[PDB]
Amino acid sequence: MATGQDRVVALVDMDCFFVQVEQRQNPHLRNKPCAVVQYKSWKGGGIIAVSYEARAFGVTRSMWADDAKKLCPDLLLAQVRESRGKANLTKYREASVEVMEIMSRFAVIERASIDEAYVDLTSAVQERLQKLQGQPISADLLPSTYIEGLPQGPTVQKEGMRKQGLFQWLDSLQIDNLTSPDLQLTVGAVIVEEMRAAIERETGFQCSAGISHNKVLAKLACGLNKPNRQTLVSHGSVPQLFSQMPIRKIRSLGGKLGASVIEILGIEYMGELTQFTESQLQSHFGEKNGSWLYAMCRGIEHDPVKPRQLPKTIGCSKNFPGKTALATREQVQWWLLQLAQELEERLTKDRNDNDRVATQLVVSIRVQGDKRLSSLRRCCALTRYDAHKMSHDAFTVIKNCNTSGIQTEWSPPLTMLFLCATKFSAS
DNA sequence: ATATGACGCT
DNA sequence: AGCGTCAT
Ligand SMILES: Nc1ccn([C@H]2C[C@H](O)[C@@H](COP(=O)(O)NP(=O)(O)OP(=O)(O)O)O2)c(=O)n1
Ligand SMILES: [Mg+2]
Ligand SMILES: [Mg+2]
Repeated sequence: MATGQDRVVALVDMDCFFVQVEQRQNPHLRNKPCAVVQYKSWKGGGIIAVSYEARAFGVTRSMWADDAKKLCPDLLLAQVRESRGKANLTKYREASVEVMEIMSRFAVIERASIDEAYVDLTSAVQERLQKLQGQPISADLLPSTYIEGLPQGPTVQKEGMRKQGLFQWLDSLQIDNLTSPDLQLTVGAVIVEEMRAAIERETGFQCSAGISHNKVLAKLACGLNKPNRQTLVSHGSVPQLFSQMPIRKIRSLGGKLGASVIEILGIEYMGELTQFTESQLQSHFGEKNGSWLYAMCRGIEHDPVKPRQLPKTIGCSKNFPGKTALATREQVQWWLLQLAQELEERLTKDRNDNDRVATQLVVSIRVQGDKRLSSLRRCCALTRYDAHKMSHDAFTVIKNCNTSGIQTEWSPPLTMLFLCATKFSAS
């Protein structure tokens, strides 16, 4: 066993991100139950982000604003900007950039969503460990850090607990030895406190972090103490932590695979996987998955933090649910044009900022009926950032999908259009 | 009826 | 190349 204690990895995720972006801009919304919403026309718009004050009333994502007002009569709402007849997320992308640029200053980051990134702090920890000369680590360096699983053994409020675990941890801490993994996580954590102070100081956004030995544990830990707090999950904390951790809560196990592990194995919790041999697990779920479950239920995972702060694709989509589905060749050309146009603006920007060009265009459509996300995908060359050309070509490579013998109509009505630029390349 | 992005498998 | 899974 290489006790997967070779790296220090952190995941930083912003608290109710879209809400914070709106609240920084409109101070009236601060410290109040509020949500960000998309498309006012239908039931007040669907909710995409909720403040913690509003979560306390039960408001969630996937909820009509109308319905959320019932749980929470005083809920304030901000709408997503809308442009060319669709949601426009530029404000959130720009806020995201602010945050990525700051984290990038500390370390090598992997952009994992619009509001989170992974950081590999192995080197910064090592470096910081040479320049602190065996000087102890004070609790005052860790003003927002929880140590998962402490306190234990021999104040009933939350900050009281926080501190006692932190004190126990630190008093435990094995400081004259620099190869200690726990000490490294600690130093990593001091670093992420700094990171997190820089982010708030420079953008006014609060976030949470997890600090551990790998991406999966870091991500899990991030959630344990949201909002505005960070959590160190040490290797030794894993058996107790996983012993009642529902399987679905681990990254990549929230879907069918996780369900099949539960069903086939007849278990509920991560820790229960330890009782199987790697071979048994590979027989059930394949070589890479068995291997991966066998390691992961023991807290070990080697997926690296990828040095990638820029998306691999840029894309645009719109659903036409139910009656609104597109059923004329005019509707299809016109929305393709609407989408091509945003994509053109986002591409030109991208090229200026990041010295690269996309080279392939991916057209996706959904049809009325077909089960889920995409029904059909077709590719063509992306050679000019021209919305009219991208539109034209996108149509070209999907027109044959139209079963309508009549020239004007489109059948079946399309319930989704998606354009995506991909295959980027230095420029 | 609530816009996006990464990546594996064939 | 085109489809399927998993995620925010
Ligand atoms: N299904 C989803 C999930 C998130 N998002 C957007 C809005 C979120 O504010 C933002 C960040 O995602 P998120 O981390 O899952 N949630 P959020 O940051 O809002 O709240 P917490 O992380 O504090 O729980 O992505 C979305 O548009 N659709
Ligand atoms: Mg978040
Ligand atoms: Mg997130």
